[PDB]
Amino acid sequence: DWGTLQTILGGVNKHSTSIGKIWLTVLFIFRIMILVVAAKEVWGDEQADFVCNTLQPGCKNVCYDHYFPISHIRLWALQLIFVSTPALLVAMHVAYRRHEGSLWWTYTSSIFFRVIFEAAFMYVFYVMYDGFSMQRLVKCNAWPCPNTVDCFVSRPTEKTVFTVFMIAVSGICILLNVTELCYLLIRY
Amino acid sequence: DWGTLQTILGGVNKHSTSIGKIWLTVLFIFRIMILVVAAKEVWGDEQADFVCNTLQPGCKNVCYDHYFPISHIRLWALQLIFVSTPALLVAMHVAYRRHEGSLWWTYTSSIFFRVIFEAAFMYVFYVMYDGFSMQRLVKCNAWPCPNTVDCFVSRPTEKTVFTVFMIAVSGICILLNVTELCYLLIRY
Amino acid sequence: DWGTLQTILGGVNKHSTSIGKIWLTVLFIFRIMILVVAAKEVWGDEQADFVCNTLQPGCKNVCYDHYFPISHIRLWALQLIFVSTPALLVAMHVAYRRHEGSLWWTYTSSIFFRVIFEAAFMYVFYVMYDGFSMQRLVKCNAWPCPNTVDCFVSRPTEKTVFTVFMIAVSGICILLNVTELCYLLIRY
Amino acid sequence: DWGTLQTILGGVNKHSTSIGKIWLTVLFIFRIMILVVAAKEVWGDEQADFVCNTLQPGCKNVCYDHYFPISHIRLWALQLIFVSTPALLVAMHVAYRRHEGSLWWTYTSSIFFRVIFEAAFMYVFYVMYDGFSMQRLVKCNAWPCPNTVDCFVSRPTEKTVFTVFMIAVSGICILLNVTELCYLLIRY
Amino acid sequence: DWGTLQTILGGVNKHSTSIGKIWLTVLFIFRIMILVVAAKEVWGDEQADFVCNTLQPGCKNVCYDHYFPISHIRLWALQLIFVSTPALLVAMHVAYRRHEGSLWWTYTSSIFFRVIFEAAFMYVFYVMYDGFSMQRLVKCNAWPCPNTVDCFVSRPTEKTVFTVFMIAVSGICILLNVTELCYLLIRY
Amino acid sequence: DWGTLQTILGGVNKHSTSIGKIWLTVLFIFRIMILVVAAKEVWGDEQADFVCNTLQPGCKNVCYDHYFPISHIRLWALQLIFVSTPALLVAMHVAYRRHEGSLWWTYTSSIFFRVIFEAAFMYVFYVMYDGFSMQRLVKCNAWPCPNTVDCFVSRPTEKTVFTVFMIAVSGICILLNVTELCYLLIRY
Repeated sequence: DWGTLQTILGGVNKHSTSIGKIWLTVLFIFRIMILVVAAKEVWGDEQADFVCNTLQPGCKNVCYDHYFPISHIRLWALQLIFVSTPALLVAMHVAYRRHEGSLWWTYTSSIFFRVIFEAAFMYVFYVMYDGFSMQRLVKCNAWPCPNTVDCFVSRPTEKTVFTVFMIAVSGICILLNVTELCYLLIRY
Repeated sequence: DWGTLQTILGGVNKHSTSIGKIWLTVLFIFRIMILVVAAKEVWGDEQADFVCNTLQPGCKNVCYDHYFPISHIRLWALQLIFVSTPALLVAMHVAYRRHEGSLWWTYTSSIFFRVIFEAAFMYVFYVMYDGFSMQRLVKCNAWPCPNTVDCFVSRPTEKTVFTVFMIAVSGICILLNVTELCYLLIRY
Repeated sequence: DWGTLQTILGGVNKHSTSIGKIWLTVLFIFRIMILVVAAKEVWGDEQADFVCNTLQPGCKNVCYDHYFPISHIRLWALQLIFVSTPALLVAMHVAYRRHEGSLWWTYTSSIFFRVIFEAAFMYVFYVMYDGFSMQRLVKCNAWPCPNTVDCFVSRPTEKTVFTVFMIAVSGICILLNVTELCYLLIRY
Repeated sequence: DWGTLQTILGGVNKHSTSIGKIWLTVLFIFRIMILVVAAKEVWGDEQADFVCNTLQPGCKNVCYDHYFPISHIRLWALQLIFVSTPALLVAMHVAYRRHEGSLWWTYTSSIFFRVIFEAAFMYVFYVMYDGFSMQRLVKCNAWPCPNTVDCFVSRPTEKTVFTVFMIAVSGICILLNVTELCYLLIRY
Repeated sequence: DWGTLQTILGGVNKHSTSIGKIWLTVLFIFRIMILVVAAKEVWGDEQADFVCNTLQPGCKNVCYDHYFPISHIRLWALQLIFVSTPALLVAMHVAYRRHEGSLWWTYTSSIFFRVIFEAAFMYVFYVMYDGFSMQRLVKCNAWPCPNTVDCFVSRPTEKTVFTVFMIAVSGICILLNVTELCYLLIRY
Repeated sequence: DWGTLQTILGGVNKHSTSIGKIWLTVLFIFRIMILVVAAKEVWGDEQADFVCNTLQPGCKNVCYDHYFPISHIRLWALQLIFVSTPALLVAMHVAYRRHEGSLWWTYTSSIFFRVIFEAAFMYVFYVMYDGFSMQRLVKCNAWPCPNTVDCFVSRPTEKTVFTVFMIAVSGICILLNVTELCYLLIRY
């Protein structure tokens, strides 16, 4: 929903650098549009259409929870909020400044927190789901499922396409932030 | 939804102290974003996907009600409203003041109510759910369920992750308020 | 939804008295937040999860209608609209005045209608549901149910918590209005 | 949704008469609030929870259509739009006037169309549903239902309460318009 | 949703003629209100409640598709967008003009496209659905349905009422545009 | 939702050329209206109403995923975002310019990226779905479906109508951009 975000993005459109003015902000808007407009309804029936070949009551609940401890959309929602906080803090700091070394140290710290935040979430996506490709079939042997029970995921291919798309864009944002640090580092 | 909250948070952005200007407000916004964007849809199917291994009609309703007297999202919604009231009252009080001891006593009372409100809700979350970890299996023996009936919870792991996240952030907000009282106390 | 309610509450924030400026308005906002944010989704599955132990077609419809002639959320929605009308009328009356006895009589009449409106709805909640506690089991013998049929309510405990919360806040608003009348009565 | 209706109602708040300024506008807002906030979700499951005691395929569709040619909420939605048109036309006519007999004839014609529009819809509600009370049981013998089939309505009591409430308020609006005509008629 | 449409309709409220200022714009708003507020939820369960008397898998999908190649609400949505384009183009053309023969030719062409657009869609509604009345029973013999299968439509009467209402209003808009051409033609 | 898009489209309404001012912007708005108002609810039950003639658990999930790797609405959502980025970048570039060769090279590059972006997505729609016509019947032999299983698509005809409509409009936008390049090329 639009609401009044134009004031926020327009307000933070200033107080930036050569690449922070445009390139780092359009990509952040780019990820929000993908998550809200298209990606949010792909995971709508993640559990409703999760089908297991068994008659054991409660086996469906435990198997979905075992292989999906947290949904992909929830992780992406958390990642965007975390990376948007250092930018927000420095955005209102220059307003107080207009109301240099400490400001320079404040700015160079925000770009350092964004790199590790994106790297951490990108690392979580790999260890938790053993890769960026979602499989059609998952084998589940958790209690109370008898022996091993075959379960099938809903829309595995479409979720894979968005998973690769989100990771690739986040990797690009890391490169821009790294070049931003190098740009300021040489200037001293 | 954005609507016009920017005027509220922007309006209450002033009339604050060294840490109340930024740190105590971003965390309050942080909890709202988590509850609305991500956490609210995790508890969407709390009762729909609640499965019990029985054929007794009405046993599902009583067991879910017994182990979930009030949903976690409802408690968090109540907590945010209560803690936001003392800040709102003092926010409009300084507007009347611009329209010192009594103002100082008014301000130091708001930070005292927020500490006990957050402590009370944090205490309720512990006694009601015997900890911050949600179990996959719950054993239910309430009428009319015959003997003991096994029931299974929906998304126990994902709800645990958000439960720990909300508690940890609320604990941080307590520390900031405590330091705020100590900051004013030494000044006298 | 925010929309433009800030203009309404901000507009009616003026034209008030010592307690009408803040205390009587925050509680009115307090009840709206509880009803919309949390309480509205508790009654979402009031009839969907209503379970009766019978095979008679149509017995479920008649029993739910017999014990729930009108939902609690609908009654609270009606109550808020009725109590907000006398305040709205006097809010736009002073605008015409700025555009004393008659104004004083107009103001003292609004606080009189709000007391009886809240008392009436509070009385309806008692006679209709024989108390503020909702039971897990209801015994139904209306046609076409054969003999007496046991039916089970959805989320009886959680609805009880909000029922007590709404009644208690409404009782507090009665006391404030009563003191408002006494405050003006002594002044003459 | 609020959106920008405050400009519309605030704009049409002027250009009125002694009772058109307040009394005739608050009641019109009153009906909108009832229809949107509370009444619209009562008829949500009108057909989903419509249950017939038969095994004949397609008998449910024909019986619901026979006894409910048009839903109550749809009729109320049509009625509000029709009655709001004469007021809207004269609202923008005085703006052209500021940009007397013809204006007086224009104004007195709007109150004449509103009386017959409300009377017509009130008459339709009576002949179509043979009264303002909804029954729990309806007997249906339309093809392809064999012989007579018993069907049960969803929430008959709650729909009756709102049906009486809407009719009573509409009857009050007729009286105000009638007095408005008499008020101008004596003045000549 | 309101949003900012008041600026659009208010902006295009000017730059019109004797009947284009009011009559042709209120009817266009009239159709939008009917389609959004009331008519859009009537077709909500068009396929969910479509019932066929057969046990053949996939027969329900083919029969609904055969008799409903495109929903009525989708056709009305397309019609409103098409007819609103010539008005929009001339609305921004006069803004460039303020920034006569060509303008006169531009204006008289917009009213010519609106007549044929409404006539075309009105013709499509007739040939596709063989009239403006929807039947309760449809006989389907498409593959893989064996022989002829009886299927039943959801809410046939209510959809008929709105179908006649939309056609009648669109016919009125044709007459206004025709008189607009005749009004300018005699003037030369 | 309107929100504040009028400022965006109104803001980018300037800074354009003879055809970029109106023709290229109304078509872009045209596609958004079709996708949001009408086309988005056609694909609502794409998987819910997907029916296969088999008793093998999990065969429905794999067959829908095999023939629909990504939904048509998701592809259109991606296409609109990509084509809207070059226009957005040059829209804010002229604001910096007002705050010629490089500007001319910047403008002529945006129209070059839009041609290849639309051509690429149009090519994807052809190879992935072997044409712009959707079939009622799909034959599926992927594991674990035994032998070949017949499955039926929901609303194949209505989706075909919108598929042709979206492709045709996108083809028109390519022609306008091509003429835009030729218009500037001759001028040099």
